[PDB]
Amino acid sequence: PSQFVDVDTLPSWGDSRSPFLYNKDVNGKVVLWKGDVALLNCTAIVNTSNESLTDKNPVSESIFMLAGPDLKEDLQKLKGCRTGEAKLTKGFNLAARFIIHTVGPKYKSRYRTAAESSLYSCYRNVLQLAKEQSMSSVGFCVINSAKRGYPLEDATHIALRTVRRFLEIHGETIEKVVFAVSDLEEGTYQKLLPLYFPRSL
Repeated sequence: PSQFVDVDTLPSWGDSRSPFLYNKDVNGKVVLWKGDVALLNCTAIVNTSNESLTDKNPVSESIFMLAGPDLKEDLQKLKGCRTGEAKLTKGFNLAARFIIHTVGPKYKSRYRTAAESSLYSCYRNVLQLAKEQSMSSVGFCVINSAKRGYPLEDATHIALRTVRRFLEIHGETIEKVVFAVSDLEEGTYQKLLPLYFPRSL
């Protein structure tokens, strides 16, 4: 039997007071899934890391384990990744063709505008890469790691708003965006999805 999670089997948000208008087409591309992003057969899955690409966190731990050691050669070639930027590697043993590696900000209240700008750039640059590579699906992890301390609800507004706006303009080439969540984040995503992706008219 297969060792991965098929994005085709996952129910879409379009199956289940905001400024955003109902948009059936965009809603059909969004998926909320509680599970380990590393299992997904999306074109690319997203790894969240530090500037040296050596961060130990639950997302990276699964991804590195499932990709295997051939990843380390690809990874050194990159020579880090700056806060807010995204970088492509092959997926090696992962079900996904690519990994997009990115680095969220270490959140500090005194740098709140900078943290917002950096997190926004993470999501924007992942999506930029996906468009550039003509990818049909992207599996997002929660880019804000618990250890970097971004307030979860604020972070989730940025994630959903950015994907909404990108899908409105550049959606046609993309079939699915999956927000892979753990129990920690699911409720907040469930809470906010209706605001960025209203279901009724």
